[PDB]
Amino acid sequence: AYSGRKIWPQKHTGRARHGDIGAPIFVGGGVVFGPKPRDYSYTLPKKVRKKGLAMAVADRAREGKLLLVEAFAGVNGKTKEFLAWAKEAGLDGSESVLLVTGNELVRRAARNLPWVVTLAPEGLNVYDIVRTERLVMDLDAWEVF
Amino acid sequence: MFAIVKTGGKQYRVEPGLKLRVEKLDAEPGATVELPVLLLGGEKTVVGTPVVEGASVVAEVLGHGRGKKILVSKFKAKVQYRRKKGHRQPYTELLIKEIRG
Amino acid sequence: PRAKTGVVRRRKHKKILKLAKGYWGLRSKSFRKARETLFAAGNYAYAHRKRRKRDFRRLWIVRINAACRQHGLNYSTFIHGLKKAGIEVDRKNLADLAVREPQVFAELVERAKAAQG
Amino acid sequence: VKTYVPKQVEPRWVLIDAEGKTLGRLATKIATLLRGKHRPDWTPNVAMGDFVVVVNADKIRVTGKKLEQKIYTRYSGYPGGLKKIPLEKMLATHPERVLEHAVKGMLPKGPLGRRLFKRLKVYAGPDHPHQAQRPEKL
Amino acid sequence: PVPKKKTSKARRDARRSHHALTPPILVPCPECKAMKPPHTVCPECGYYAGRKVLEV
Amino acid sequence: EAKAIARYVRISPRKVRLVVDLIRGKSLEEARNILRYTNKRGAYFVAKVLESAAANAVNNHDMLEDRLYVKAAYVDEGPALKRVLPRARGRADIIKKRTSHITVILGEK
RNA sequence: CAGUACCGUGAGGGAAAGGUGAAAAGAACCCCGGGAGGGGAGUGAAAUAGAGCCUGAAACCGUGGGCUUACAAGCAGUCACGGCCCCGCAAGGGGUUGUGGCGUGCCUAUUGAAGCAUGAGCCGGCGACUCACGGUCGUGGGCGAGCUUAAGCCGUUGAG
RNA sequence: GAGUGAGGGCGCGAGCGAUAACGUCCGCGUCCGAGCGCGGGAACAACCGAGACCGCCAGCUAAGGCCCCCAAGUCUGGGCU
RNA sequence: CAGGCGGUAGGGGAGCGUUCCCGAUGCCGAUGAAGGCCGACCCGCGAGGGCGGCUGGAGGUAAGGGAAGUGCGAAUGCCG
Repeated sequence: AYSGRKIWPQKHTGRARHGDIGAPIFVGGGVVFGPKPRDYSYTLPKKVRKKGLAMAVADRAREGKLLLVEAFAGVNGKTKEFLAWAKEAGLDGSESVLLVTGNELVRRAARNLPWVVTLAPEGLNVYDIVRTERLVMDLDAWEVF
Repeated sequence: MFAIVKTGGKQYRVEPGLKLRVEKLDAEPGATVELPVLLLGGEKTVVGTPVVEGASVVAEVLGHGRGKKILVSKFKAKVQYRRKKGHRQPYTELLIKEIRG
Repeated sequence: PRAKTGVVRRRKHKKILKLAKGYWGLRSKSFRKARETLFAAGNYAYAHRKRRKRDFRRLWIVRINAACRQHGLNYSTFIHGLKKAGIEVDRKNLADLAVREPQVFAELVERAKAAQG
Repeated sequence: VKTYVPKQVEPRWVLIDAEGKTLGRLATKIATLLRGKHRPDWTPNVAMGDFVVVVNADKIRVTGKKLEQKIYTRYSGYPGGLKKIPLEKMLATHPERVLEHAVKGMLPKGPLGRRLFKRLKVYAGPDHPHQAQRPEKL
Repeated sequence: PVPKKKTSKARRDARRSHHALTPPILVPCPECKAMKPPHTVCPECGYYAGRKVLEV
Repeated sequence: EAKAIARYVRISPRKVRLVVDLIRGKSLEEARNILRYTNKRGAYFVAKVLESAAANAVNNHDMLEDRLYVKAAYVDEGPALKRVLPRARGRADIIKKRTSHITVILGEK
């Protein structure tokens, strides 16, 4: 931002061999490039997308997960409809659970999921499942062959 | 009447039932009874018989009573910017008790 | 990303205050001056934790000449007397028997030069 | 903690000197004994002392080769001139101050060397002006 | 002139112990109740030997 | 009990410093007399002060004239102001102005 | 309320300054009184909430308090013992010095320093090797004669 | 993956310089430097003796010490001064 | 148990505090968090960390690992 163009002499000056308004002191002037837009964007492929979710859930099965794959909860829309599928399925407040169903019906159904996930397409939210457990999938096909 | 001994380059003289410092050694806390070797004795009334040693056969006597205290120190030098700070020396302490010979 | 000082300087300059704040006036009112005087109250406090030993050492010894100057003889001399013959110690300090009842060490002084006949 | 400390020493008294005592040579001996050194009860912080007298303090065994051979070196010149006087004159002038010179020559230092000094009457009587204990020891 | 150094509140007050507060005297005057300083003129007792203030 | 004051001036506590270590000790009357006729600025100010404490001390706190000794005082600094003055090679001889903030107290004999 | 104060010949150069509370509800009244500034008292959870009003430290400023000083040689602190007023029933824990042994500081710079060879008015706060992409040699590692995909098309609150 | 060619002081050796210098230019050895943190040296990096963390109102001993200002015989002979 | 042990540069080992992440539709908190004056108890070898009182008046962040304008006596530095 084009600075005012230098200042006072040097040898003498107002006592201080220095005179470039680069502003090496003003709280908002000539500092250092810590940040910089590029927040370094690194990533990888399915080489691990698979292998990872495997050992985890597989171990989470050494604790018991569940898998249904495909079913009916009721009017695949209302909160407490699926509630009739919470106390009649078995699950309840503590272990925390996650589940994938690609039907937009379940989408505008699961709305706010206090205790669980609610998914649609193909993400990878092991994150919360790591600190949790219970699960269900959408066909052995969706997990990917 | 006094009495003296060394707990490893530390010479002390206790009346009947005193104590405060002397670093430390093992042997479980207050309830155990032990004793090492003496020099010649102590003064007052009528002592005065040291000679060659005497530290054989006989010996002194003292009880036990561990309280184990870590005692601070505070270390620091200072030369040309070399002021290596932050360093205490906990070390041991004993608050036991004594008796006779 | 936005990390800049704040209060941390005070922590690493406050000990400076307390651990000192009792010296002069200036060496106890400027973080640096105290800083430096801690270095002195340091090389000197450590130099006087180094001192006390090689100070009290002598204070006893000559007094031991004062036990023998009035009881007959002198220091160095009476020393050997014992050392060669039998037991060896009395610790240059324990001879504080000097103040607490005398005739005591009198008996033993004569014990020292005994090894000469 | 074998403290040892004398706790309230309380000084003594004495007398010394004769028309045949060796100036200086013996002075060293006063101080080492004036400090109360010979008193067991001792901690070089507790200023005690042996109240001293020194009668016959003139012509006192004039050492060896000192006559017209030893000079007095003190009193710094303020312009470019100082003070002097050697044996044959000073020795026989202000006799007290005369022997006290070889003494004042060395001495200790600090407020302690002072209080201690005070007790040191000198002249050539004998007989000291405040009779309080005279146990002379040669 | 022009020295290099700070200051010590030490000698500061040690040269002004002398400054001190020196009080201005107070003299007599019967009548009402005056106690007016050196040759003053006020209504407090007024005086009794002039022509300046009230004497009722 | 007997509460006076001294605040919002434009001059130095050192001018009054004397007007402190002189009044403390003697009673209400002793000082009132003295300082009143010990001119040199200070005097014509510490006056209205002995009166402000006087009005209320015997208004709300209930006390009396001759029983209210001069306990002691208090003397410290306060705010400033910016001003400048001409001088030298077009220089700038510059400063502020030191004001006063200090306390006074009496009590029950 | 700044591209405003201000400076500049011009060109232009260019500023500090956020904050009561939940609600001003913002002091009525009487006493000192020049208007000022004060005090009770009141609205008020709080006026050490009150108008250079949040909480408010540091350089600095003494009222009042305790330890201390006029025989005196001092990078000044230290430690030895000892003394005097504070808490701990106690054993001892303080403060601070009395004598005395101890006492050449520091940040640079450098065969070479304590340092009348530099700089440091003093405190607060702000202050300087990250990052991009690339290259190199190591590291936890997956797969492994195999081992990785650039920008895009769909999908993505968000993920892929 | 770093530092480094401003090193010198001392000693023997040695060219140099007027066996003139806390100098030069070296080989070497060593100490500092980097060991201004011991100790002697009166006080003082480079001389002799000494290589570093505790606590110590502990003991031997090397340099170097035994009248004072601070400590260990004003020892012992013998002579010389 | 032998061992080692000043150590400017330097190059190795750990750790220490300190601001934004997720754990935060988790948990302490007006029976005080942040700030701060005091401490002469508890641990760190230290880096620091705790804990308790008091002032103080709305937010903070476990274990954990994830980022790092930070680790500030000064530079006749910059500002007040």
